[PDB]
Amino acid sequence: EYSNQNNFV
Repeated sequence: EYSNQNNFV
């Protein structure tokens, strides 16, 4: 299982 999230302001 592979889970990913990213934010760029």
